Amino acid sequence: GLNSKIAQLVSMGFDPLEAAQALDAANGDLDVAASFLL
Repeated sequence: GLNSKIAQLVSMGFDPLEAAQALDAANGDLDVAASFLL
């Protein structure tokens, strides 16, 4: 599940590590992690 979410964030133009770190903080909640990165 997590890798697919990282990939979603990378598809938005974010970098893999910043994406992973946002998802970690967000406990896997992609919508929250995206909001962080915007």
